[PDB]
Amino acid sequence: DRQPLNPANIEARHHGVSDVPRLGAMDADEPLFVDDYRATDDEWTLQKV
Amino acid sequence: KRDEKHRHVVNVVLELPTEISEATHPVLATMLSKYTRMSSLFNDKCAFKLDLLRMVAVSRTRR
Amino acid sequence: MSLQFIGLQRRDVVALVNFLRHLTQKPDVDLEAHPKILKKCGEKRLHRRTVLFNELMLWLGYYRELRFHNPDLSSVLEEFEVRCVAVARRGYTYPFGDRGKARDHLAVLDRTEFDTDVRHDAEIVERALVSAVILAKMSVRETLVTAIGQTEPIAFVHLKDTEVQRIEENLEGVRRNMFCVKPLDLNLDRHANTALVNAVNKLVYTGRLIMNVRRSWEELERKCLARIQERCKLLVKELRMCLSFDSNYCRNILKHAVENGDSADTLLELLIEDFDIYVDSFPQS
Repeated sequence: DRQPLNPANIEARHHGVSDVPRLGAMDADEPLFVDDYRATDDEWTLQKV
Repeated sequence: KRDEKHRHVVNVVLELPTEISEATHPVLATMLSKYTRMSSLFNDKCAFKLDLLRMVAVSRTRR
Repeated sequence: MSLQFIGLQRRDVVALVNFLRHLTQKPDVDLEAHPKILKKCGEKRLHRRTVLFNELMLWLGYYRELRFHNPDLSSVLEEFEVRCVAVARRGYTYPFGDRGKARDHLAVLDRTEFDTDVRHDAEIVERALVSAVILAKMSVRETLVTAIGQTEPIAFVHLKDTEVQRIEENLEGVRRNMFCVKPLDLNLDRHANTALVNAVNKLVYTGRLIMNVRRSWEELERKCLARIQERCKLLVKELRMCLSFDSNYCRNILKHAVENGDSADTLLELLIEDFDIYVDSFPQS
């Protein structure tokens, strides 16, 4: 939105678990929801190419 | 009462038809307890609808 | 002490005594926060003179109890000083993008000292907190405000919104009851945060606590004094209708104006001591 994201603003998704508040949080800006996996360097290079 | 809350959520939030309800839908029966507790967000009905859909999906998922 | 009233059944007397006895054990220690206790004083069931006298007695006792339980400030100020020094040290160590403004903000943190009187704490902790917040925002290189005449607001850094509102609830509870201090189960130290950020968060929490306590006490004492003064003036106004010896004695007792806690204590003790002299002036039932 305006400021860099923080470990506080980056939240993890829950799959197979009821997650009504996140579904309401769709179209919101600050809380960024991530898949808990982080891309490796090789994957990053492959995506870039 | 709590049954009035259940009826309200099923008939206004989920807009569910009569032929399906807690007496016939076990996953809905489990989800109602959580859904009634969330007193806000009732304006955004699509969130509850989508959560019901994905709970049905995870329930039907089998290995 | 025989804090005593007129026109009350003994049950209401013991109710008021117990209310004062357990004042600190309850939330929202403000007197107007308890309309039941205040109404039990005598409204609409008794003559105006006696209900005014009962209200004045209750307010005097309440003020005395409040001044009795006013807490110790020393340890909190010492903790604030220690945390300010720690923040200053960590800031001096950190490799900021530019050392210029960091230098003078660290100097401001070093300059902080508490006075002997308690009325100056608010502004100095405000400036210390604003400099600490500016340093913390610089550390994580956020775009701090720079508008003309504007200043950086005080806020926690890199805490989750739920935890921020929990801490706000704790501070609000402190504002509701100065004497009780609810501890935080929430931990402000995070592995995901720089030590400077953690120190700034601790410092800002302590400063908020100090400001809340000071402001709450000041306004509560102001309200108590205003209520006592108004009740005394009205009761004096009412007593002038009669001219017996007892009424004149009560008026002379009420002659002393109360604007200090010590004068309030003297008035209360004098009023209790000579109760049997002037009691018959007030009608009852």
